[PDB]
Amino acid sequence: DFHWEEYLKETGSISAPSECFRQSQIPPVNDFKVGMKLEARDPRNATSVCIATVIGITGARLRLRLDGSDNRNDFWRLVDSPDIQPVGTCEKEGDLLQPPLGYQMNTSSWPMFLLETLNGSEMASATLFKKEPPKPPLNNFKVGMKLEAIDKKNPYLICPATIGDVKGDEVHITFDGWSGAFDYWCKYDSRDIFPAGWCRLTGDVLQPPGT
Amino acid sequence: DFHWEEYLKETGSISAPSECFRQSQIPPVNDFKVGMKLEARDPRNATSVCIATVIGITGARLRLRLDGSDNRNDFWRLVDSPDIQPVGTCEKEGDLLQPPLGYQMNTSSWPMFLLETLNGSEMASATLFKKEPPKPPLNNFKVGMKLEAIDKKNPYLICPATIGDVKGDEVHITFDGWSGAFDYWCKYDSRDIFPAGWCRLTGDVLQPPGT
Amino acid sequence: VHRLLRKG
Amino acid sequence: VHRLLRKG
Repeated sequence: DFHWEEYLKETGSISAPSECFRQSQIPPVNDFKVGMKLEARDPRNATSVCIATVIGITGARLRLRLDGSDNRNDFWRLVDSPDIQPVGTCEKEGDLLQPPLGYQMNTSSWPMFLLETLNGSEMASATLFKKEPPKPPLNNFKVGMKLEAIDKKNPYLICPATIGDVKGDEVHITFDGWSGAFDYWCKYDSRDIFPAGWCRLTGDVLQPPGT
Repeated sequence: DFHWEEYLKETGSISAPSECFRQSQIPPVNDFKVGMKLEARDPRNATSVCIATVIGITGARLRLRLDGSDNRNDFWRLVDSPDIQPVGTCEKEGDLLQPPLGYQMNTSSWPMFLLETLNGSEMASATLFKKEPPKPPLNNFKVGMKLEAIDKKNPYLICPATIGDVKGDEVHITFDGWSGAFDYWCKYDSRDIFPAGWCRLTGDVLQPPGT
Repeated sequence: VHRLLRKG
Repeated sequence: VHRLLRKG
């Protein structure tokens, strides 16, 4: 029973227009299924592409886990993120598949494990992976503009947030009804921020404000 | 037009009886086909099991090459040698598959190459791999006994040879009609020596004597 | 009525 | 007649 029209009227504010964001105005469809397999940049070792499994579906996002890792470092990725790609992309490129940082077996076991986890897997088909949206050429956010953003400290959660500062190619994100412990800076073209209405559109859940 | 009966009568010698050898009295059938894949101890790194391909069939022996190596170090193995095993044996045992010593790509490529070479391969079925014969409990060779042996310096070749010395668990092999450059010591239970009649039986070719 | 909200 | 045999 939170609603954007009322909330903005109430707080005498406006929502960032969709054109500020590196997000599609029509959000992407998420046709992934739990259990599918893909290649993902290691969120803790960005020079590394690893095999990942879909653990959960939420909205336009995938909850992912790097195969052979513990269950403690699952990350979220939009289906149109360039950090995920279909199995075989490295091979196509001539790149290597790497073990994850969190890898739980003796390191020399890697080749066998790769063989074991890729056999009979359900691989995410290419068509499921969506066109990355274009970078707006300017930072058009203004202080006070309301938006929907991922709580970087708890990224299963998308929450109502406000632009607190705008500085060059960067914006300071604050979360309505939460302290500064949850604030953060990102680039204006970050993929962790969304225009109001995103959750409704994607079928994800928007968190209520803190208060 | 060489024949054992005549040759032995001529040189006033006897052939080692089959019971001296670690070879089956009925030699094993070789039902491998060129192109099959198997696991083999690296003839140049004995702690290493590697993927190998059948390059040639001769008699009861396979000419093998470690996948990803050059064409310069092909080796021969009897189908009942414990140094070869069907693909998946390491995995079954919990062992690692290793790259060959002669490996021709950057080393970090190994995992991908393994994935690439094992997919859609013709794997040698288990049943093709034959019971290793038992070790005779004693060295029963006597000097002057004639036999059929692999020229270690040219192992595609099996040749008529004579026991020159017998010392403990070892025998000195000399090749009729060749100098000492081709002699060698092996254990009495070596798999590189055979009783006269082996080539005939297995359909391999026995080399004529040197002179 | 209210208590302050936790994060799910 | 003969010549000494090589190895094939």
